[PDB]
Order: sequence, then structure tokens, then C-alpha cells
Amino acid sequence: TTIQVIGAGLPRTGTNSMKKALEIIYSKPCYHMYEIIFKKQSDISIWQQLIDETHKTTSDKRKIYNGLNELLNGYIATTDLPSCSFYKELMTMYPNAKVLLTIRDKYDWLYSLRKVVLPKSTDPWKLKIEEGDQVLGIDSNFYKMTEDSLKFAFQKNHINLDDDEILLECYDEYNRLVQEIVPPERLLIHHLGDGWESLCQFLNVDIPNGISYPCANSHHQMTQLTEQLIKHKSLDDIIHMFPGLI
Ligand SMILES: Nc1ncnc2c1ncn2[C@@H]1O[C@H](COP(=O)(O)O)[C@@H](OP(=O)(O)O)[C@H]1O
Repeated sequence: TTIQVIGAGLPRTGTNSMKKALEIIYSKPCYHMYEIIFKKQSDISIWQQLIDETHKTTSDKRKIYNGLNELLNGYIATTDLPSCSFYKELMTMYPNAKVLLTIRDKYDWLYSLRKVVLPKSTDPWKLKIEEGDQVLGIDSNFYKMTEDSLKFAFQKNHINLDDDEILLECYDEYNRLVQEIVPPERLLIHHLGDGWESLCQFLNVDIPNGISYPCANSHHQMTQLTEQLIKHKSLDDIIHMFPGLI
């Protein structure tokens, strides 16, 4: 089992649904941000080390390749941050792996991003997200990894993350760059709502009979999850309220 599909799409572009879609298609696991959160929080420090490495005047590419390979051992694909930021390295490591770019309307994307991943520093909701995440054992270590990997994707060292206009332009530039660098034949651009047909055609497989395309991780659901984590202080006690998520 090695990487067959590299998810280049940014957070809040349907990466969890794509993770689940690929797991249906291949019957093998796909890496995702939520693997880190709900299964493997020890991966946070590893990713942080790899992202830190890219900031050196001479990065150790071999260290990065080895680190990526160890992180993704046992997985058939990967999606979302932090791995999407390393799509060029992953292409080099896995020359026969196809690349998926999940994409959506940039304003819907920014809105979703502010609700779930990157609230503005003085958004009162930011404190609520953090309180809920405490229940899961998630703290500033995770947020630093997330933000650094986003800055890496955007190829910025200095960025005002509270600037909506910068984030919108970085999003368009990121998506444009993916389409430029990845040869057309090993790229599929998958738009939010495209479903099974284009994906299965791209991967040379049949559309899964009687199985719907995954559709969870909405910001409405995420907001409910945060609220319920705060209320009950136990993921176990509320997980029955959130099927098809983790
Ligand atoms: N099958 C589907 N059809 C339409 N939207 C989908 C979808 N699957 C996921 N999404 C949307 O993709 C976003 C989550 O992406 P990610 O998994 O990368 O975090 C959510 O957007 P919203 O927050 O606007 O609801 C979610 O609703």
C-alpha cells in the first residue's frame, strides 16, 4: 500500500468528503487533518518539524521526504492541511500518484474557513472553538501547525491572517499554481458537488453502487460539535450526534 492520490485542495473545500470517497473507492485509509485530531495527535509535532524545515536557508529535502513517507505509511491517499501544502514534494516521491484539487467558490470558502479553521483574532467565536478543542486535547500546538502549513501553502513568511482580502487572493493564486505545475493528465479539479462521476472516471473505477457521495463536515455541524463539546466535556458522550464525521 502506497500513495495513489495526492489531495492538493485547501481546508474547507470538501477534503473530508474526498477522504471518505477515496476510502470507499480503495477500501484503504486516507490521511486527513481529522486523522491527526481524532487518532494521532503525536503527528502534530512531526508535521511542525517538517514545516519548520522548509524555512531553513537550505532545507533538508531528504529529511522531508522521509518524514512524509513515515507519516503516510499505511495510507492510500492524503487530503487537507497539513499534507496538501506538501503536494509538490509528494508528487516527487510518488511520480505515479494522481493529484486531486478540490475547489469551490472563494467567498463560500473564506466564510467556512473563518467559522471553523481560522477565525479572526478578535472574533468571540475563536474562544469558543478553543474551549471546545480543549475537550479533545487540542491546543496552541495544533493551531500553530495549522497556520504554519497554511502559510507554507501560500508561500508567505509574513501574512496578516486577519486580512480577508489577502486570504482570498492567496486562495486563487494557490489554486492557479496547482493547475499550472501539475501536468493536466494527472490532475483532476473537483468542484464542490461534482460527486462520483468525474472522480471515478479519473481513477478508472466504477461508480459505487448504492453508496452516496459523502457530504459531512459542514460549518453548521462543526459549530454544533464545538457547542456540544463545551456542554458535555466528553467526545464519547456526544459522538452519537455526529455520524460520518471522524
Ligand atoms: N458532498 C458535498 N456537497 C457539497 N458540499 C460539501 C460536500 N461535502 C463537503 N462539503 C462542504 O465542504 C466543506 C468542508 O470541507 P473540508 O472537509 O475540507 O473541511 C463544508 O462547507 P461549509 O462549511 O460551507 O458547509 C461542507 O459542507
